[PDB]
Amino acid sequence: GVTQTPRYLIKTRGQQVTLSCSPISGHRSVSWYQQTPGQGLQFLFEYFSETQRNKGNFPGRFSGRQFSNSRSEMNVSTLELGDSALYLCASSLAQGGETQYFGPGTRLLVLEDLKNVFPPEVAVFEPSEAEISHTQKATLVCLATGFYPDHVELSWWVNGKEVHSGVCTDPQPLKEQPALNDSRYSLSSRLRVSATFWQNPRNHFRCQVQFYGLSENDEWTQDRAKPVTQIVSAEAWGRAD
Amino acid sequence: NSVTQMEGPVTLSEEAFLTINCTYTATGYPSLFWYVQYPGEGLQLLLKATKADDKGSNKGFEATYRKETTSFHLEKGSVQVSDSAVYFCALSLYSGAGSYQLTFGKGTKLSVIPNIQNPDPAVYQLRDSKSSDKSVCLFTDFDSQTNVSQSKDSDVYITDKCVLDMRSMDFKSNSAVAWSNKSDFACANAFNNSIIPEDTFFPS
Amino acid sequence: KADHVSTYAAFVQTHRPTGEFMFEFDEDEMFYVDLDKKETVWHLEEFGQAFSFEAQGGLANIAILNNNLNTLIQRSNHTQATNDPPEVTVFPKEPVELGQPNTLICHIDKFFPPVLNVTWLCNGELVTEGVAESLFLPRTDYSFHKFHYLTFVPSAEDFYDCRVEHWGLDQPLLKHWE
Amino acid sequence: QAFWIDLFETIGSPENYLFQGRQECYAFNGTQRFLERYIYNREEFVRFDSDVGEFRAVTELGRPDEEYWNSQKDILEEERAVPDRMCRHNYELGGPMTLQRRVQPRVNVSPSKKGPLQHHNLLVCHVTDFYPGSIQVRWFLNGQEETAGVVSTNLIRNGDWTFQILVMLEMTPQQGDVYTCQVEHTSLDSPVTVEWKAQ
Ligand SMILES: *[C@@H]1O[C@H](CO)[C@@H](O)[C@H](O)[C@H]1NC(C)=O
Ligand SMILES: *[C@@H]1O[C@H](CO)[C@@H](O)[C@H](O)[C@H]1NC(C)=O
Ligand SMILES: *[C@@H]1O[C@H](CO)[C@@H](O)[C@H](O)[C@H]1NC(C)=O
Ligand SMILES: [Be+2]
Ligand code: NA
Repeated sequence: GVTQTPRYLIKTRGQQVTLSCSPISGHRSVSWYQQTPGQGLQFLFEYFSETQRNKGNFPGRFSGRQFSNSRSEMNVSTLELGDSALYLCASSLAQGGETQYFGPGTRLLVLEDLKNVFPPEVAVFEPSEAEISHTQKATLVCLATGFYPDHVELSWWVNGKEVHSGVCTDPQPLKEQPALNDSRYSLSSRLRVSATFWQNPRNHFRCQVQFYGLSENDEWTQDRAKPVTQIVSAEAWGRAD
Repeated sequence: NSVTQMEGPVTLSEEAFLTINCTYTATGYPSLFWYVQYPGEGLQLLLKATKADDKGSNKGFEATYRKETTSFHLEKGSVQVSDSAVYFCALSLYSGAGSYQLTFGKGTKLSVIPNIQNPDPAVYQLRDSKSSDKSVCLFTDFDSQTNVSQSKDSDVYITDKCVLDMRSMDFKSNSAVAWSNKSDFACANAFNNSIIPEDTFFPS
Repeated sequence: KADHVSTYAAFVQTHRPTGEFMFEFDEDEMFYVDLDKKETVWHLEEFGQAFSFEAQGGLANIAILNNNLNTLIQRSNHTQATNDPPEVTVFPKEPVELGQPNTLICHIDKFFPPVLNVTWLCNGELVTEGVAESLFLPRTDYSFHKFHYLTFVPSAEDFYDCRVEHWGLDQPLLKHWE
Repeated sequence: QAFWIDLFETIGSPENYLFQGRQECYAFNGTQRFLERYIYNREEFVRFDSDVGEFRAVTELGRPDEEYWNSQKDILEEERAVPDRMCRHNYELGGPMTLQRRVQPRVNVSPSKKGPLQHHNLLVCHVTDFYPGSIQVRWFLNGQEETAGVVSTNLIRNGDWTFQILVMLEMTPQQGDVYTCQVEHTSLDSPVTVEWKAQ
């Protein structure tokens, strides 16, 4: 129901952001929260019929608006590194606004420079013949490496259709350089399938990794390719052997 | 006007009894709530209770609005792996002009660990479909009591345990992935800092 | 069945007063929101001192009621109600003692819509001073009533009239008093 | 010590159309019962009675509203919370100010017409300026209660937080007859008696 755009955002300290919220039809109460590991859920403000009913304890640079159709927009000007959080939006049908329906959120990352933004390199690792022999089960591993920030979405595709069964991706990414605040990340995922499924070349296995980087609107002074939002993928074909 | 709830990340086995403590301190009339945040999404209402003695019930979870102890303790008889999420306790207090404001507690992460039926611990080597040169080590089918340890070695990378459900086979299997830019690195060496089982199958 | 009845009564209409938001305790109005001034008006000072009411609550309820009015003008295919004429009574607050200050009450009751013109007349002449009035007070039958007040000093060589005007009246109605 | 509100639910001779609302809280034996009324002109078309626990279309003009609101557990649970929320809250604000407001009645006995003490006359007991409205006004002729010939105006609200009542007896006064009007009210610790002597 509750929609929020953009899903992921990378900004430089000092810039400004506008985050939109489309509440459920016909919820007129719209609440905004900032979610941080440090401070948890922090109330920003709530709107009902264009007016800001309540406000939390955030500086004037954190402003919001609500339109006639109940859609809301929040703005954060003069961005700081500490503004990096999940900007949750919640709508309520009940006009008192207690029973809230939360949006997926806008993941905002505020950086000093965009010089350390890297897309992932993705590789598919074909199952072990040993595993197939010993278990009659075939696990495919996918590695997404050297990406910054962790604004990534990994998925498995078998014959051009998304697969959820026999899958599991790391709940959290891995720091390639643990002792580093700007450390690039790594992420693994597994796809387990039957040996009868793997031992068929008709089956095409794709590991899709959606990266969320820089837009067409972002400045790119570095020599390397612009680390734009892109899909980096790797593939493997079912092996008869 | 605050919500005080159970600290740190609760980790329970599948089918276990869960208690997520929540106490409130508020201005005479609050309504009480339990919000659930599943990995990757926003909050979702689980349970609520308007007045004292009201019981919130959903997904096999229950919390009673207890005025005597000023609490909304979340309980579940037998937790499912699907319950792994972050639980938030909340208050609803009047905030003028017929409006109410939610006051959340600092979230409680819960990791529900599946009970592994026929463990076959093993550490396999998987070769890259692109280059034969590149390979990963996969420690799979191990028991849930087995705790995968991080890399003591600098240029070595080991992932935490991850459970995959093969639904059509009603099969769940824990797995960890180790990799390194060589040359001292081998799959036998891979999970050395980790206290792997005695039964572990290492083929050659 | 009740020991007390605490009620919020509100209306919204095309003609003046365009809206009214009020609260009554046991049929007597305790407070209301001046919709123009955006502030709570208490009936007795002892109420304003003991309690508070954020006027935004009133304005918010009136805005909803204006939305609701619009939807119902449509739904009813622009149904305008019959103009129910008022029943007017004039009576003093205190027993009449010639020379002793008193208050003449004019009770304009059982009318609909709450669109009314009321003037006090002393010896056929309009009285502009020592005059007060109620809001358009609600009735359980969704009709209205109103109280008009006049502080006067009773004298045998003086008469009073409460000249009321309503749409349900063919001509202004004068209710005479001693 | 703040008054709490419930936001009315959203729906959807000179030309005039009116919409009225009513949010009534009935306090009794520690309980609260809430009645939310939606009235187009003088027609209450849809209502919420806390005792019913759901919206009901008083007339068929409220059928879409009854249908819609009852399909919304969020609106139903919000309206159901009203008796124990705003009704209870607002009731509990009022200490000895509204719930225990007491204004003593002023009592005046005067005959309707002046003249000889033998004929038919009305003796008026004008009880004025009291609060609450519950009052007992008795008539006595030489210490014995007169029940017959008692013409009462019944409770008159002045709209200024005071009441009045005119209780009059049909009397045929003989010289030396003692007429006594006795008023009993919560603001009075003992009955207030005002006498009229025949003359
Ligand atoms: C409004 O008029 C239409 C005919 O044009 C009719 O179908 C409808 O029932 C009317 N509604 C009311 C409430 O009069
Ligand atoms: C009230 O008075 C004004 C001025 O005389 C007039 O225009 C209006 O129509 C009146 N209506 C009634 C009946 O109250
Ligand atoms: C008041 O409520 C109690 C239950 O709480 C009941 O026993 C009693 O009879 C009630 N009294 C009246 C006057 O209804
Ligand atoms: Be309501
Ligand atoms: Na409501």
